Amino acid sequence: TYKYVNLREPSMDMKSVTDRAAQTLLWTELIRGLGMTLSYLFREPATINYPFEKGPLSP
Amino acid sequence: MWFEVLPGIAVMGVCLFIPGMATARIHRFSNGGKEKRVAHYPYQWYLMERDRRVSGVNRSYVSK
Amino acid sequence: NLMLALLTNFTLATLLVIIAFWLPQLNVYSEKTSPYECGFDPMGSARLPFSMKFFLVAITFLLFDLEIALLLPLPWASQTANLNTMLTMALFLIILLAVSLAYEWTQKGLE
Amino acid sequence: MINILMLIIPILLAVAFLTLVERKVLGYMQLRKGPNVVGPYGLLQPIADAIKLFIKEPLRPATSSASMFILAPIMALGLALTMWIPLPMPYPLINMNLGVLFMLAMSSLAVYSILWSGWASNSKYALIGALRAVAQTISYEVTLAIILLSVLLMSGSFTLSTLITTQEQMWLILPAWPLAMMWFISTLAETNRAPFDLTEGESELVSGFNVEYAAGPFALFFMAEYANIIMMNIFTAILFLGTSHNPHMPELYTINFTIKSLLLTMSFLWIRASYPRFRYDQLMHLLWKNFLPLTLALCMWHVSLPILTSGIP
Amino acid sequence: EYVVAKLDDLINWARRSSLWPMTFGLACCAVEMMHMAAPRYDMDRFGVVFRASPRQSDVMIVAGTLTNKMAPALRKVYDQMPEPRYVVSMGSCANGGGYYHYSYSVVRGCDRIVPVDIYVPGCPPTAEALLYGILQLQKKIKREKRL
Amino acid sequence: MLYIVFILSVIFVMGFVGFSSKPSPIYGGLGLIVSGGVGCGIVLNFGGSFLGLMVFLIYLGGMMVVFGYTTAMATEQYPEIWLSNKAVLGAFVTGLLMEFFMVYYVLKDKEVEVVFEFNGLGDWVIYDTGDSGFFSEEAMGIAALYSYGTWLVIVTGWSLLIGVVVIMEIT
Amino acid sequence: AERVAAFLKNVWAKEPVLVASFAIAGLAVILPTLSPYTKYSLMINXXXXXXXXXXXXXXXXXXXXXXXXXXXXXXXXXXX
Amino acid sequence: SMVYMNIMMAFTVSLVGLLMYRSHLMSSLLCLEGMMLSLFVMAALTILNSHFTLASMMPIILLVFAACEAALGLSLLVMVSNTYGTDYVQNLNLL
Ligand SMILES: NC(=O)c1ccc[n+]([C@@H]2O[C@H](COP(=O)([O-])OP(=O)(O)OC[C@H]3O[C@@H](n4cnc5c(N)ncnc54)[C@H](OP(=O)(O)O)[C@@H]3O)[C@@H](O)[C@H]2O)c1
Ligand code: SF4
Repeated sequence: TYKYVNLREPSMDMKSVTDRAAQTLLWTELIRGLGMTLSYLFREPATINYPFEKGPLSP
Repeated sequence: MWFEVLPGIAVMGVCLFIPGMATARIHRFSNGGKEKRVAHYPYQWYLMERDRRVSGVNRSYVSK
Repeated sequence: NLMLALLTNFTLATLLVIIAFWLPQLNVYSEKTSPYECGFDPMGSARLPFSMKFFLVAITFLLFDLEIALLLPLPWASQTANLNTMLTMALFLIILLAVSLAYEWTQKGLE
Repeated sequence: MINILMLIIPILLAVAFLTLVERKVLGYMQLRKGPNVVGPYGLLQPIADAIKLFIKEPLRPATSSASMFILAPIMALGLALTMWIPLPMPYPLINMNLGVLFMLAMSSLAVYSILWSGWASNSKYALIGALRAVAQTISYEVTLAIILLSVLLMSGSFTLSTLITTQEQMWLILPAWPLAMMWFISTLAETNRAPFDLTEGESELVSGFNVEYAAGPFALFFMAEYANIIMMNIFTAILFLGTSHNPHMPELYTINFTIKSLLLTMSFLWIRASYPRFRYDQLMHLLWKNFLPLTLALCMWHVSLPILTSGIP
Repeated sequence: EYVVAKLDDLINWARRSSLWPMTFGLACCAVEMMHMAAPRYDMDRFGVVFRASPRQSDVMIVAGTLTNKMAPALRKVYDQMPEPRYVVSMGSCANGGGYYHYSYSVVRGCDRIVPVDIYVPGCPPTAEALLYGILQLQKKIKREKRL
Repeated sequence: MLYIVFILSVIFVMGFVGFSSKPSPIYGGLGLIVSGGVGCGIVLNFGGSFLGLMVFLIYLGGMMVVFGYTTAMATEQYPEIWLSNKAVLGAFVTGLLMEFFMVYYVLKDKEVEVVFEFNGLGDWVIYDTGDSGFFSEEAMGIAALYSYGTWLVIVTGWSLLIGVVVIMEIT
Repeated sequence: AERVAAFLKNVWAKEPVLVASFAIAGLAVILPTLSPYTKYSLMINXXXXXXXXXXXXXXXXXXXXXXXXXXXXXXXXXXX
Repeated sequence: SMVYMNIMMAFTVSLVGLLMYRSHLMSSLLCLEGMMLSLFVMAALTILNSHFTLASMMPIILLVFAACEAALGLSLLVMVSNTYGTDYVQNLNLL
């Protein structure tokens, strides 16, 4: 079917080059990656402590 | 939940809070006026030496 | 006192080692091994040179560290001396360091 | 002297209570419950490790070395805990003639803890973790002094007492905009719990300064390695943060200074969980090849600024 | 008399509090041993912190099949452990071969190489059943040093 | 108790014996930290915190480069302890007699010296400097300067350019 | 354009940090020579006294008075 | 005078250290930085006691050049091991 992993260079001229250069000069996308686990901290953990709570099973 | 996270921060708000207050509040017993003099260069050092010499006698820093 | 401040921290640190040294004792068998971490007998016994790979980049640090030490006057010296005479000389050391790193770009090494 | 003893025992507790945060904040970052069983919120577990690792754990290395090895955990604590002394705080313990020079010298001397642990085991397996720890620290000592010099020339002299007074209206983050971003990376020069980090954590290679050490020396290493993380967090909160001074009321400063540092204390453990290791070769290419020409260009920029507009202490 | 008896329990409370496991990537049991780190069934800072290195850890969990090629390897790792050490053989392979047992390469039951204190019988060792392997360990530590 | 610098100078020579009496660049490497770090205290007690802590900045950093060749190149065969070898320990035992036997003559009267100058006691004379300057104090207080010695800035900048290019030709 | 605009965008595409290393360091040399504010900073640097004042013997001298507030020599009044 | 005699005695031991060679070549490069360390302490005490201010810049220049030779000699140590195996004073061909 072919999905293709290669993007064949997203940058071309002026507008497409400068924004791709801005993320490599400072960070931006790493701060975007930093914010990915920020929301993960905010949501409740799906944790079960054994001596009191028990896990799901089958008949 | 943050009700589990906040006691981990509150325990740090006591232990790390100590070195700031322990340095400042000890100046009451060590010196008369809750202040330790800054040395840097001999000019400020000489002012402390003549203070201890002039009628303070035993005390390093004392008013009048 | 600086001497009394440094020694009290150092003596308390070494005393904590003694607590962990004398209290736990029961048996010491021929059980401890040379490499550890992953297991098995050490194929590389004692010591062997290895070396290389970072030999050029490490040497350049010893050369560069002297210049940064010579850059340390900047915030502390520029108070009494004339600024216009200093401007030509203060930048001069920083410019030439970029020139040496420009020569470092043409084949950096194995690293 | 009472102040030094009131800056080791409560400080070792801060490195002890760090172990909570090291798996509570890091836990919620990974969506998992950390300390819970031992105490009310696992608060009795950090103090339990001191009973666990020292009193009962006995190891000494096999082939070993002579006096060195056990000299290294003494070098670990006795050079990293001394770093607390030159700190300006509200009031410093023996205010140095030049402040930051003692901070930069003893930090490089603290690197020796992981260096002497290479000769802890005579076997070659341990020294690979030491040789990797050389380059992951040796290169980053260059910029650490340069980025300091650009900030120091902007505000005051080397004295740490003047760095508090210089920030009366606004922080030093805004004038030193690219330089503040550098001190999230350059602070991780020492072997710290991070993504950039050094040869200390497991992941790919064997644990540096831990595979040779026991429990008792190895336990003493963590009380020094995690101590440096707080030290860099406070040091960033002096050079880049400030907000207010107030010499009359020390109470208003002590609360406000801790919140600024604690936000940075979370930020390094935020870095640790989020990103993979940068590799031995490619960390040497982040700096030196890419970041060193950037920092020197800003160093060139910060030389001209006091001459362009009056800025001399 | 009473202070001496309670101090021994205080030292034993430290092992009741926290024990660091070893990441023995030995078989399929090691995958369920990774499920102890997985949030749904967690011992992460409940009493277990993964760090590896046999020199630092207190408890080693033999997670799967051992062979004659592995018998000299695991033995000295147990010797590299600090003297207060506990071995939890988890799985049927760790108890005497899942199938195997009558095979040529597999060493039977780990006890031929290294002594075991707590046994876990489960092939696919369910994380629910695995939690006993650490909780019963803490319960078994009762008394040390009378004189 | 009156002596501050004199006790530190004993520790200074103590580390220097582990150089003539060769203990390998790891035990001999320690000397640059032990006697080097105490050697900063000799500079610091006389005055000038800048130049005193300047020794710490290079002789520890540059020693890491030396450490990058202790576990490399040549020395990785045997540790070679200065307490084991008969040829090494013989130089150390005669090395300590060059230092510890000299201190024996310091106590009571002036010490005997190979040089013409007498050592004497000198406790208060150890500083040998008056207060004099107050504002912008110490000769070391404004030590490093780009002005006056403008010619010295150029050649130091040249010598740190030469090395980088030269080492590239060698390797 | 041959190298002014054509070659500048090539530095932005591959290794973009090289642009900032030349531009920021380049402006650090040009600005202190052309801007009309640099001469003011040297004036205050010379005005600030490090050492104590020296008294000279007066015998027919212009622009010299007592230590009291009076118009003598010059005295700095550059911006408050 | 008094303090100078101890650091001069440290110089003489490091002087012998540069003239003594055993097995490895690494001892010389330690003693090269060692002898420069002893000269630096001697320079620091002489200039500061009888104050100079202008000539206190001179040991800072000396400290820069202290490792200038040491960095080049340590880089020469690298190429000897590449030609041979391990750097040895005992192993030489030229007459
Ligand atoms: N020096 C020699 O090698 C040598 C020379 C000639 C003959 N031998 C003979 O060979 C034998 C060697 O044995 P060993 O000395 O190796 O044994 P051991 O190490 O003393 O071990 C004996 C064990 O029995 C327990 N035990 C003994 N008496 C006890 C009491 N009254 N109450 C409670 N527990 C007690 C101890 O437990 P706890 O530690 O828990 O109390 C100990 O673990 C000796 O019996 C001796 O006659 C030895
Ligand atoms: S006991 Fe079962 S799950 Fe465990 S290693 Fe053996 S076959 Fe795999």
